[PDB]
Amino acid sequence: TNLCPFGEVFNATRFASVYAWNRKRISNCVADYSVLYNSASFSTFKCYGVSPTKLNDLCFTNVYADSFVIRGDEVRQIAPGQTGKIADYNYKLPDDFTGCVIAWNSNNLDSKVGGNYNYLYRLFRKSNLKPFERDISTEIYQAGSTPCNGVEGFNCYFPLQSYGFQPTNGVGYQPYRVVVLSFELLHAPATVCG
Amino acid sequence: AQMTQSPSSVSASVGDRVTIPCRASQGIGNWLAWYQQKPGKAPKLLIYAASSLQSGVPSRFSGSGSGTDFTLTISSLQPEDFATYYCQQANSFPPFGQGTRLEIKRTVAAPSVFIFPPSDEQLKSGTASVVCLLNNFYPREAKVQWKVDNALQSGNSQESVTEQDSKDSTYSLSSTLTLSKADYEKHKVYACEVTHQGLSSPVTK
Amino acid sequence: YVLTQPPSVSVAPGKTARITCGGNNIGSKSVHWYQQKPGQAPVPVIYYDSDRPSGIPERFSGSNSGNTATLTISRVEVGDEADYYCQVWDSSSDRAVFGGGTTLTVLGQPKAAPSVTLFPPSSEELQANKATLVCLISDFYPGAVTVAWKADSSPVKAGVETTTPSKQSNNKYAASSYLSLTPEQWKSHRSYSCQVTHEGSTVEKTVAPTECS
Amino acid sequence: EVQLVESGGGLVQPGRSLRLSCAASGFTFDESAMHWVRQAPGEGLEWVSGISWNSGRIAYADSVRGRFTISRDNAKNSLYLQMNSLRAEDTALYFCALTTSGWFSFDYWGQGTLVTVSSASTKGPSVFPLAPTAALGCLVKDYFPEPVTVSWNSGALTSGVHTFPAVLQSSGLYSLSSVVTVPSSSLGTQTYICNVNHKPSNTKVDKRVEP
Amino acid sequence: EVQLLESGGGLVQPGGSLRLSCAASGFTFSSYAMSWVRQAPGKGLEWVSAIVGSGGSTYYADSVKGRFIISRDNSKNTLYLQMNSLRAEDTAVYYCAKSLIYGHYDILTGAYYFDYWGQGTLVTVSSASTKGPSVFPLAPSSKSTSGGTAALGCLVKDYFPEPVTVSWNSGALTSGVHTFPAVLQSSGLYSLSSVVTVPSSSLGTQTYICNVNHKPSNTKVDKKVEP
Ligand SMILES: *[C@@H]1O[C@H](CO)[C@@H](O)[C@H](O)[C@H]1NC(C)=O
Repeated sequence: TNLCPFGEVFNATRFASVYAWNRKRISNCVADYSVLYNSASFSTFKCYGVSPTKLNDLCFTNVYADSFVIRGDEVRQIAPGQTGKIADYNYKLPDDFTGCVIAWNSNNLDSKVGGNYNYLYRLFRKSNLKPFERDISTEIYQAGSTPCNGVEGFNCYFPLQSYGFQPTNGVGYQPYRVVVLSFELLHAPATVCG
Repeated sequence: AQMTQSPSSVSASVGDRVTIPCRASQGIGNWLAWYQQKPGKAPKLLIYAASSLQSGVPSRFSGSGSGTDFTLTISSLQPEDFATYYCQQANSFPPFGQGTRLEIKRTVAAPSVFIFPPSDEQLKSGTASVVCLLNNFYPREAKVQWKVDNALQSGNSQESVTEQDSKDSTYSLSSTLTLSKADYEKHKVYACEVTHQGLSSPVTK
Repeated sequence: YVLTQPPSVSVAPGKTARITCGGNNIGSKSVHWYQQKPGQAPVPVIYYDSDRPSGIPERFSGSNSGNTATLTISRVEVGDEADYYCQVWDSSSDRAVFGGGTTLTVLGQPKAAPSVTLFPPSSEELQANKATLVCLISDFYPGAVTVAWKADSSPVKAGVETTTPSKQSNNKYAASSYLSLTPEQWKSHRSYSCQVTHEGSTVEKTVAPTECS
Repeated sequence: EVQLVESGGGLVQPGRSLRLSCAASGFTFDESAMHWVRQAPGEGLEWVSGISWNSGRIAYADSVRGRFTISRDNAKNSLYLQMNSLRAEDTALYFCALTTSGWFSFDYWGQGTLVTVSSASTKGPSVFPLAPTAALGCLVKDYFPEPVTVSWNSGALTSGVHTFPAVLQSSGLYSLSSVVTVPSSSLGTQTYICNVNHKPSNTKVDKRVEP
Repeated sequence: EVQLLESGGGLVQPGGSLRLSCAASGFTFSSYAMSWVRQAPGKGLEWVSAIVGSGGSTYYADSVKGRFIISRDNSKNTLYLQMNSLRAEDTAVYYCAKSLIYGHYDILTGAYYFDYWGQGTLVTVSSASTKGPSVFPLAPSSKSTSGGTAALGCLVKDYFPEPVTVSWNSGALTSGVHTFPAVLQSSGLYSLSSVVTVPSSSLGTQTYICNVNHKPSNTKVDKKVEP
């Protein structure tokens, strides 16, 4: 009958990188999504299946909350059936997605004069991720036929790449914090609703 | 190391529309604050994000500018608006610097310069101080250059100036010369030379 | 996936025009609106529900909720005559489904008088053993063209081609008519006349088989 | 500035193949997906094909699967579409559409190229001047198919020029007329020439108007 | 009402230690970055140090690295500044301030505007003993002033600490009097002057005494300014 922490997933001080997106499991809840929808601060609030009005009056076994920070123009790639950097190599959603995607600008918190390089993203990979797959390996990427043994140089690049966050960037270039909710149903008494 | 630059002084009269220019280091973008300070008192946030009026602040204050050229404008100057104004880059805590002094405009008036030799009693203590007044002059910037035997003095002078007088809208200056009675016995060419705008030529008393 | 749009929408100038794009559970997808002015490539006015691309005036707004999307144009001007399409990307089968178009006709637009000019066949065409009459129409903005041909008063209907009037960037429409005939007929009748009837008003041009030395 | 160019379209009879090329310039072609879109003459837009940012995912329409092949080459920023076994209903204008992020929408469009399929043959157009404050022009007669490009003063004049839409005659052939309005003061002094360009017949004809 | 109440300021010898305190109220303290700003006499504001809401990232001005530590007790809504190895030039008024925006995690990351400010404590680093001033005249000789403008005065020299209060005839001579701001001599003692511009004719024949008053040392001198 207690309120589980939507504050520790939305108002957390520091967010994880996109290639290492944070996942939290939410169970045994009474949940009021009305304040979430009426916050009037999210630049993007969209989801698929359940109507954005009927989340509270429907019961789920448990929820998964993923959080990360990406570029603004890349927020479009967080959707089922997408392609690109994030949708292929970093964070991929299944076609039959159910949860809701929320995204808001965080320029005042994640951007500094000179360049904020703490956030990384994967750039080179042999294949595409399966849905909900996380890869944090930092093995060297071999593009050519030369079997380089962990040396960065000719035809061998470090897969992870940093991005510079400036206060002078365009609105589509500025950092955006993204939270994705996924409700799942199994042979469970559906403890999460209210 | 400071990140912003605005002029040392701007002169204005009640009612006036006043603008203060500010040039920032590149790469600040939006993150520019304006702060007001009355002397001795804590500074007050007037404008943030270069153009947002802070809560509780009078609407006559407004901020504009893009890139590296910003400007604070005060549409209808009130008497309580005379203060020092700072433009401040809102990241990595740059130093404030001299800011912009917002003072009252007034016709240029030259200082009534006076010269005062050391006291009898102080020369009994073994030290001597020479005082050169500068009374009621409008353009605050001034030069006062002591001359011992027609040679220029350095590092032995201390100045202090009053805030703009409420009544006559002028400034005053005092300059003190420090001398021991041991070094005070090679003397009797002791002059104060004021280089001031109100004077066509420098004056010595 | 199937999308539904009204075939045509007409609004008065200065008002707000509303275009609806239907669909089953369209609120679980992103709807993109494209405008296509005649004789031009489509450009996007709004994409991803309500986002506006750079350079698009703030008069365009969009909404998506339930089973219908909505495109709203505030203060409809005259330079908004175009076809509007709604696109939805169906990710279940990995395809994109378009709408069906919705013409936006702005009311007002006072009636104009068509300008007609006829060109006699040139010499080299005459030496080619053929003759053509090139009765040509100009600006007007009702949709109506009726062309009649006469030879010395007698009506003539033989090999007359008329194109459907087309919209112009200037709104005013344009049309053309062609009359093909052998030079024997052209050197036989004393005159030829092409007339256009336009909501009662008849504008005619006459050309006679006369040429200088 | 983003600028997309299309090429490779013309006249071909059903059964054979055709290759369409799209050239991009002004953005990061290495990180953007591409689409081939189709518009029938006087009809709504129809999506044909789409390729992702690294040739990983490729999607085709239900009515063109198994006959079309989309490909991309990032070395020279090129997009290729191979069309085989073209039926009759493939005559339309083809657009090379760009998407900046993701591959759902079409952020930037090209000018498009017309592709016509029929059991006919091309024929060179016939150009005839028209003897004229005043208006003078030149007529293009009996060509096939679209398009025909008309220029005046080799691409200099831009005032008073009007080109009218073509007319489809009873024999299936095409004709149009282009005119220019000029002051009558320089009627007998200034020289005026109109140039035609019919790419399918590879014919360029220059004519001069003088009564 | 947001409030920030400062305490702990005072007088300390070179090398000493002082702890400043900034009690906070009217907001969720633990969510805001906070900073210490100071103003030495005759200089401009400078950021001493700062700290994010959690306490996990802090900034120091170069002149005080290794010598000052900033900290907070979020339980008690209090910010601190432990000051060690103080130097003369650390003498200033210290303000504490609150960040407008909430939620910073790194002190160099984000935008930092300060909406609320405390009143400030004075910190004095000196090894001067409490001492009363000496008063000297400012030469009211009749040379060069045979007209209606004449300048005289007193001279409050060699006192510590501040302040010094000057009156002329117990507040009866208000117009024309300018008490200068003091200055810190190299001896570590303060000095200023109190000049009065009087019509030289009579305006009260030699009816002028300067009422110097130095509360710290209990010194009161009524000096008459005669040629
Ligand atoms: C985060 O904090 C703000 C400010 O206290 C509050 O308005 C908002 O509701 C919080 N977020 C959630 C998910 O409760």
